[PDB]
Amino acid sequence: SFSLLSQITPHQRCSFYAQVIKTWYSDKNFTLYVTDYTENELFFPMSPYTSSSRWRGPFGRFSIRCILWDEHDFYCRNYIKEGDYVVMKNVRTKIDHLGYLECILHGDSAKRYNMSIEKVDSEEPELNEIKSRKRLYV
DNA sequence: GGTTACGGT
Repeated sequence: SFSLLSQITPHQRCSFYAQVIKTWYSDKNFTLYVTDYTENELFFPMSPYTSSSRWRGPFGRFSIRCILWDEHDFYCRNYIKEGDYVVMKNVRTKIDHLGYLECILHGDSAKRYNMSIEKVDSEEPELNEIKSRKRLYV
């Protein structure tokens, strides 16, 4: 089933709709920061006071970092863009060394876990709640 | 498999 981001907990498999806020590519992986405009106590409290950040919101504990490895990296790195909506299915969660939630997509060549990430056209009704909540923070 | 809310590649 699908969860809101406020509902996810560490060390589980989950699926959710979200909007991509930030992407970062490296030679090791591809990173997404995603939000569905619901709060989670385990998310990093994003500060509006940072000098010179390119982040424009949401602020506080409203976004989660996703680390994409292997085929997930190679597929998304020149495809998923900031602002895109995505549906992420059967991804894994963890807690990092500092105690924050993170989402991980490990390579799965064996096709054991049926993981996926795909773009969702902005017009899809599955995104209505994300859009209605975003209005609260603009 | 990586480190820390940036950097803006």
